Amino acid sequence: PLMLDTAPNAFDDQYEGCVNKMEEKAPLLLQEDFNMNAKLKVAWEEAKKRWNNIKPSRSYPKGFNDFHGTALVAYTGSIAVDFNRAVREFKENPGQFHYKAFHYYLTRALQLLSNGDCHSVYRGTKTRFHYTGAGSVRFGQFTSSSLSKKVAQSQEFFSDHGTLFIIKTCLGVYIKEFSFRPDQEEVLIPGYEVYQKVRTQGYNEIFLDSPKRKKSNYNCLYS
Repeated sequence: PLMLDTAPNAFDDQYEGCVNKMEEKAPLLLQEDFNMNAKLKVAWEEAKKRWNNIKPSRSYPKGFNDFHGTALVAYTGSIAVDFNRAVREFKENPGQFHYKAFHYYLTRALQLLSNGDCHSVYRGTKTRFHYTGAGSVRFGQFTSSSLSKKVAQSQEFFSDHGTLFIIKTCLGVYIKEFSFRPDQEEVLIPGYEVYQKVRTQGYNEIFLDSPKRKKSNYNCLYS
């Protein structure tokens, strides 16, 4: 069982005050990430293919480009596990974080897709998580979730020995239209959303509520 906390070791950059600086250096940084992360390079190429197939559909927020659309699609693919791990364990070994630009583009994609709506979502895990019974909770890493409780409890994500998270998110963005799998009814949640009302229910359910944006530990680190 893993303990929920405020994720002090997570890379949680919100890029406050350095967006323009990042948008100009990120292309070079992405190329570098690829040179240190072959899996990411392949993952990006696959997501670019998917993004190109779906983008003709609708229009997007001002400033939203191919790097943003591609980053979102990529997160809905297999690179998510390693990326989430890398972010979660950042402070423990920053020398091995080969997602400098990827993290920026995904964060920027979510921010550009921001309005003020909140969503009722669910996330199932195979690993059992325990809430200490008091205090706020934060994941640090981006996390996925689904509008569908059925998706969250599907064999892909959930086990009775694991945990089902019932979440009210207000910073999450609905990304069904930026995914390899629309059917997953995915809502992407930034790692800087903090849940101030947390409750253990039964033996494998945890409720995360009263979400709020909270200033991050890292800011414009690679700017």
